[PDB]
Amino acid sequence: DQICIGYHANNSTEQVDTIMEKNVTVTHAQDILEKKHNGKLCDLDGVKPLILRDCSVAGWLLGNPMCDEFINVPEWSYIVEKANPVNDLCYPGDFNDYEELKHLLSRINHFEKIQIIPKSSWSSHEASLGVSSACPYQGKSSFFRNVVWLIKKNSTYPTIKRSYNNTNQEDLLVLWGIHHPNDAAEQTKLYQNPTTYISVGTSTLNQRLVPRIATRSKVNGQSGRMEFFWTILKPNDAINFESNGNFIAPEYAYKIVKKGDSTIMKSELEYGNCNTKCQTPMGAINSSMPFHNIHPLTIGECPKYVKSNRLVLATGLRNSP
Amino acid sequence: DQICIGYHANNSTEQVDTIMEKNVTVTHAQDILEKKHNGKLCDLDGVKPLILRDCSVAGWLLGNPMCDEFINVPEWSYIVEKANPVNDLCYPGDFNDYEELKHLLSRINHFEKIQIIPKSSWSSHEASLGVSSACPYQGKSSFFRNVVWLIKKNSTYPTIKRSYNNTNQEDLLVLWGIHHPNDAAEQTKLYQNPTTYISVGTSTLNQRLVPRIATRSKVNGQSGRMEFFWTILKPNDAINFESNGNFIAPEYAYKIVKKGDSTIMKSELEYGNCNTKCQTPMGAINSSMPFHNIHPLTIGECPKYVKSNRLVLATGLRNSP
Amino acid sequence: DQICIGYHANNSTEQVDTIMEKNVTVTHAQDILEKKHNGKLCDLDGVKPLILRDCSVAGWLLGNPMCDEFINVPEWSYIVEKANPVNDLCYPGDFNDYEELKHLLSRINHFEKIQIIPKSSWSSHEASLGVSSACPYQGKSSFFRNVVWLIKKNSTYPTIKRSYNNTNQEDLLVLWGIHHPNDAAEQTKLYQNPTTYISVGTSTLNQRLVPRIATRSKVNGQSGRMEFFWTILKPNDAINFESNGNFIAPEYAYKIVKKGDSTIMKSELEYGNCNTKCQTPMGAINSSMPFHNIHPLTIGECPKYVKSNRLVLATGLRNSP
Amino acid sequence: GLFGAIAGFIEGGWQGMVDGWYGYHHSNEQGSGYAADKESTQKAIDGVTNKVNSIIDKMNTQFEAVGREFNNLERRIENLNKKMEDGFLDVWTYNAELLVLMENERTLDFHDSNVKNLYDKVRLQLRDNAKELGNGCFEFYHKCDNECMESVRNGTYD
Amino acid sequence: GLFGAIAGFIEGGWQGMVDGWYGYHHSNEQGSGYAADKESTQKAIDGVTNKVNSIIDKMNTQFEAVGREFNNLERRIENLNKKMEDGFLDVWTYNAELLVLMENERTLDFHDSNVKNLYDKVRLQLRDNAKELGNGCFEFYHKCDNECMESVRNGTYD
Amino acid sequence: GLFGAIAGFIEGGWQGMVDGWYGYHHSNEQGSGYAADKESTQKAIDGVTNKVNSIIDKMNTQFEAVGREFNNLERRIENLNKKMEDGFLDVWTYNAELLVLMENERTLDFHDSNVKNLYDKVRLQLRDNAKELGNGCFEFYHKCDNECMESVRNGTYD
Repeated sequence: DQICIGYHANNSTEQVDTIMEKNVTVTHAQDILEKKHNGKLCDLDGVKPLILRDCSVAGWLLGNPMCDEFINVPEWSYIVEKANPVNDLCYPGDFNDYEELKHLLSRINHFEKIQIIPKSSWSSHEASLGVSSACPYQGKSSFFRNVVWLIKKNSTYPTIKRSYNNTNQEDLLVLWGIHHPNDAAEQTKLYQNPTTYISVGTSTLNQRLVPRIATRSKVNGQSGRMEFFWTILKPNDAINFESNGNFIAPEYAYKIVKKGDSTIMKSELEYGNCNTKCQTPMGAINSSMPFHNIHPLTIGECPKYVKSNRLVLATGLRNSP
Repeated sequence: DQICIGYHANNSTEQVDTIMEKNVTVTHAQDILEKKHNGKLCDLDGVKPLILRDCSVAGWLLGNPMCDEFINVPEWSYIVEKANPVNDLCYPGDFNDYEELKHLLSRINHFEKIQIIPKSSWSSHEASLGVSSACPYQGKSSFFRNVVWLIKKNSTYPTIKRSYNNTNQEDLLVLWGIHHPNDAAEQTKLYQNPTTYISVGTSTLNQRLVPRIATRSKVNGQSGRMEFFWTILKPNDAINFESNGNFIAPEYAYKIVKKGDSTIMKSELEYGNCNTKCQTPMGAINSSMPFHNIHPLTIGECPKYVKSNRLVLATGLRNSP
Repeated sequence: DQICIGYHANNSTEQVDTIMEKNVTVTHAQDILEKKHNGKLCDLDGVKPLILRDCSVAGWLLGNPMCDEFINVPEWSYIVEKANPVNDLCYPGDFNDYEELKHLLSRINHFEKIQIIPKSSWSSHEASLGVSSACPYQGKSSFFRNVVWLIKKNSTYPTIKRSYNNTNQEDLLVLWGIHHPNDAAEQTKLYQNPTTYISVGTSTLNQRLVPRIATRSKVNGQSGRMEFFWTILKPNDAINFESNGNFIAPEYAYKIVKKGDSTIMKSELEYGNCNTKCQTPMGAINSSMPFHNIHPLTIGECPKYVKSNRLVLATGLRNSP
Repeated sequence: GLFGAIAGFIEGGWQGMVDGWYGYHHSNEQGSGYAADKESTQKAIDGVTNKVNSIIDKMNTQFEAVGREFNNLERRIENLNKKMEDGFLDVWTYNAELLVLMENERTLDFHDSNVKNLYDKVRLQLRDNAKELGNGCFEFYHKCDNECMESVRNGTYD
Repeated sequence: GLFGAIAGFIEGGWQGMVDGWYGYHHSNEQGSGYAADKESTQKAIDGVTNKVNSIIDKMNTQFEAVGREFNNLERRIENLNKKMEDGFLDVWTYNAELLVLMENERTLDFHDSNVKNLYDKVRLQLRDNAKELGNGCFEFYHKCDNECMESVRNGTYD
Repeated sequence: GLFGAIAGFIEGGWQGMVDGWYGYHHSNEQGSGYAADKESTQKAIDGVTNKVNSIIDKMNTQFEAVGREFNNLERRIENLNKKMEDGFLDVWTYNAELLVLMENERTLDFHDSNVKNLYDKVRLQLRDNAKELGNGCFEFYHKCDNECMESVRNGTYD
C-alpha cells in the first residue's frame, strides 16, 4: 500500500523562456503580445478619419483646385496623409512654419470654413484674373480656392487697406500669401508698382513682407513662387492688411471648431470600411492583450507597443515528456 | 520535554507589496518615499530666492517702471516667476531670443547693473521726452528705466555713432531696442527721417534693424511696438551703435557677476520666511528619504523624484495573526 | 566507512557583488566590461580617418589657404576635428547653417571637388585681386581657394548673371558668400554701386542677400565680414546667380560622392598609425567583451557603453577560506 | 529546478491528475487513483493570477510615440526626435522581455516549491510509519484502506 | 512562502520572542521560555541592511528634470521636451516600484530560508533522539533539563 | 545561502575535487578520495552558460550616443540633447549593474540548490542504512567497499 505526491502533466505544447533555459514546455501559459492587425484604415469609435489620399495638408487648407473633395469636411477622428502626396502646392513655393501648423492640427478635430474677405469686395483691383496653368481645374487655369491672386485694374494698383475682426468665439486660422515674380518686367506687368510690400498686423503680429526677385528653375512649368503665411486670430482681435502689390489675399479662413486629440499618420493605405478602438498606420487593433508589436504610432485605447516578437508568461508548471 | 524553532511576531500593522501578493503585514518595514513638504518658498542654504512676484524676467531686466522693487537685487539662490506676470512689456512688443536669455539666466546668481551710456550724454537728441502712457509710474507717463527712448531735437535727428568698450573683467549683458511706429506721419513726428536703421556691431555681432510699419491692434492702449535685442559683450570687446532713428539706446547694462547654478521656477506662491536644503515650486523638502513625489523640478540636495504614491521595503518578516 | 557530499574550492581570488553582500569570493567569474583602450586614433577597417588637425570643417570646405593639406582628400572612415581649430574662417564672419551642414557630413564618406565657374571666366570683373591679409599664404595676402572675391574692373561692376546646371548624377554641395563692408566709402571702393544684392535660385531656393554695413571690432585685423551660404543642388537642377556687388562667387563645388556612415569626433589627438574595428575619441577598442566604459561616442563594431567601473558575473560558486 | 521536486526526485508529472496542479496517487487492495490537493492548488492559482496582473499593470505606464514633422533644414532635431523615441521603445522592450524572463523562472520554481512543501508535509505525518521510497512515494508498513488514505490527505493521520 | 517554514509548517510567529528574529522555545520540568538565536538573527540583520543600502545607492543616479522655455512657434520642440522629461520619470518610477516589489518578495523568502535552515540544523543534531512533531517542535525521548536544552541551542548536543 | 548547503551545513569546499563543481568524498579500509558528480555539474554548466549569453544578448540593444552640434543661440536644444543622451546612458548603466547584481545572487543560490539536491538524493538512498552525521557526511552501519561506494554514486545502492 502506497501513497505518492505528484503534479499535473498534460498534452500542452506551449513553451516559455527563462534566463537559464529556452523553450521550456509548460502545462499552461499566457500570451500577452498582440501580433495581428486587420490591415485597413478604419473609423475610430464610429468617427471617420479625414483621408486626404493624394492631397497634402497644404493642398487641403489652401484649397488646391484638385483638392475639391475636401472643400468642406466633417469632423475627423484622425488625419491620414501619404508620404509624397501629388496634390501639394500646385503653384510652386513654400509654406512658412508648415510643420508648426501640422503640429497644431494634431490637436484639432473640426475646422469650419468661413468667408472673411469676399471676391466681390474688390473694387479697385481685378480679382477674377489671378489664375495659373500650374493649378488647373477641369482643363482650365485655376488657383487656390481660399485665397485671391489680386491684379492691377486699368494699369493701377492702389494701396490695399483691409481689416477683419474675429467676431466669432472660436480661434481663427487665417492664411495669406505673397507672390515672388521672375523679373522687373513681370512686377510691372502684374502689379504696376516697382517696389512693393505686404504689412500684416494683429495684437501680436508685426509683419512686413517684400517680394524676392530671382531667376530659378521651373517647377510645374512656372518659375514664379508663392510663399504662404498663417496666424491664429484670437477672439475679439483684428487683422490689418496693407499692400501695394504681390498680395495673395484671404478669401476664406478656418474657424477652430474644436479640440482635441488627433494625429496625421503617414500611410499609403486607403479607407477600409471598418470600425476600431485602436488604429495604426498599418491597420487596426482588436485585442485584450496588454502589449502589441504592430506599429509605435497608435490612436485610441491601445496596448503598449514593444519591439518583441514574442511575450509568453508561464502560468502552469514544467510539462513532462 | 520539548524544544521548538520559531520566529518573531509583533503588533506591527505595516504592509508591503510583492509580485504575488499585496498588503502583506510585516514585523518591520522602511518607508523610502517622502510624501510631505511645508508648502512655502524658502531660502536655499541661507541664500534668498529672487521672487519677482508680478514682474517678469523681461520687466525686470528692461527696468519696467512698476518693477522698481528690483532696480538692484542681491545675489539669489534661484528665481521665482508667476505663470502670467502682469508687469511685463508694459509698452507692447517682443523680446528677441527671450527664452535663450532665460536659459542663460538659469546659470547666473548675480547681476550687477552699471551705466554704459548716460542720459546726460545726449547732445543732439532729446532724451527726456521718450516716455509713454503704456508704462506709467506714480500716475505719470514713464518708460523702461534701463534704456532711452531717443527723440529728435529742434526737428533734426542726426546720425548717432556710439561706442562702448567692456573694460570690466566680467561678461556684460547689453540690452537695446527698436521702435516700430504706426504710420509714415509718426515716423516724421518722432524721428524726422523717413527711412531709418540701427546697426549694431561687436566682434561677433553684425546687425542692422529696420523699422516695420504696420497697422495693428492696441495692446495697453498703444499700437506702436518695441522690439528688444540683447548680446553678451565679451571682456575687451566693444559694441558700436549707428542709427538715424527709432533707436532705444542702452543706459544701463548688467555685469555678469557670477555663475552658476540656479532655476527660474514657475510658482504662484509668495515668500515663506523659511530656510531649506531642497526647494520645489510647491514647497520645501526636509527629509532623509532617498525618494520623494512632490514635484519633478527641484534645486539643492534633493531626494530622487518618482511618480509613486507609496514605496515601502520589507525589512522584517511576515507578521502572523 | 563514510561518504560525503561536497563542492569545489580553489585558490581563486575573484570577487563578485550581490544585493545582500559585496566582495563574495567565487571559484570562477567572468568580467564583461572592457576597461582598456590603446589611446590612439586608428584606421577603421583599413579605411583612414580624415584628420583635420588644426583646420575646421569650414576652413576645409571653403578652402582656407592654410588648409592646403586637404585640397583633395581620399574617402574617409570618420572625421576628426579639434575643439578649437586655429585655421577657421581666416577672414572673419559667419557660416550660415553650419551645424546642419556638419550634420549632413556625418552621413558622407567621400567628396569629389569639381570646378563649376572658372576664374578665367570673369570678363567684366576683376577676379585676381579679391584677396586679404587675414588669409595669408606663404607670406602673401591670399583667400579661400574655392570661392572668388570679385571686384570692379575699370570703375564698373556690371550685373552678374551666372548659371550652373548639375549634369552630374551625384548631389552637389555649392558654397558661396557675401561681403559685408565697413562703411559707404568701402562699398564704392570695391564694388562701385552703392546699394547691392545677390539673388540665388534653384528649384527650391529663393534667396536675396543684402550687404549689412556696420562698425565692428577687428577680428584677424579686419572689420569687414564674410557670410557663407550653401545648398545641395539636386541632379538636373540649375543654380542661378544674379548680383551687382559683394558677391563671393563659387569656383569649386563638392560632388557628393557617397554615403554613408561617418562621424566628426572631437579630439586633441593626432594619427596613431594603427588599425581597429571600433574607434573612440580617446583611443581604439579591441575586445570581445559585451560592454565597455571608454567613451559614449564610438564608430564600428563596438561593445555597449556603460558608466560602470566594474561588471563581473559569478559563474562558479562561493569560494571557501 | 531549485527545489528538487518537479523533474527532480519526482521524475515526471501525471497525465491522470486533471482537477488540480498538485495532489496524491494512492494504491491499495481497494484500488488506486488520483486526488488533487485543493488547498495548495488554490494558493498557487491566486499567486500566479496576482503575478500576471502585477506584471500587466506595472507596464500600463509606458512611452507613447508621437508624430512630429521637421523641414529640410531641421535635420539635427529630427534625428534627436528619432533617437529619443527609439531609445524609449528599446528601454521598454528590454524591461518587458526581462520581466517575462525572470518571472517565468520564478513561476516554475514556485510550482516546484509547492510540490516540495506538500511532499515534506506528508513526510512529517507519516514519520516512521512508512518507508520513504525516494521517488515521491511512501510505502506503508501497515495495510492502509481508503479512509486511512483519506486520513493522510486531510492531515489527520496517526 | 518558498521554503515552507514561515506560516507553513510553523503555523505562526511568537509575540513572546522579543530579542531576535529567530530562535527557540523550550519546555520542561524546570519551566519554559524563549531564546533568540543570535547568529542567524545577526546574519539576517546584515543581509537586509546591505540590501536597503544597495537599493538606495543604485537609485542615486536618476534623471533630473530641468526647466526649459519655448515661444509660441516652438511647439514641436516644447512637446519633445515634455515627452522626454516625462518619459524618463516613467522609466525611473517603474524601475523603483519593480525593484521594491521584487526585493520585498526576496526578503520575505530570505527570512523563510533562515527559519528552515535553523530548523534543519536542530533536526540534524537531534537525530533519532527526539520525535519530530511536524510543527517546528521536537519532543525528547529522554528528560531534558535546562543545560541539556542549552546544549541544543549552541550546537553541542549528543 | 538560501538552500543551507554551501557554507551552511557543509562548512567549506574541497580544494581536492578538481574535475567538477559537486561530488563525493569516500573513506573506507581501501582508502579515500574525490569523485565529481558529472550529471549535476554538467546541468550547472549549461545553466550558467545559457544565463551569461541571455544576459549579454538582452543588452545588445542599447542606446547609442550620436554627435550633434549647436550654435551659440541654440543653448536650450543643446542642453536637451545632453540630458537625453546622458539620461539613456544612466538608464542602461542601472539596468546593467542591477542585472549583474541580481543574477549573481541567483547563480550563487543555484549552486547551493544543486548541492542540496545532490545531498538529499544520497540521503534518500541510504535511508536508515547510515548515520546522518549532519555535516554532509554519512557513516555506514555496514562496511562499504569501493564497489559499494561506487553503488551510492550511480544511484544503485540498496
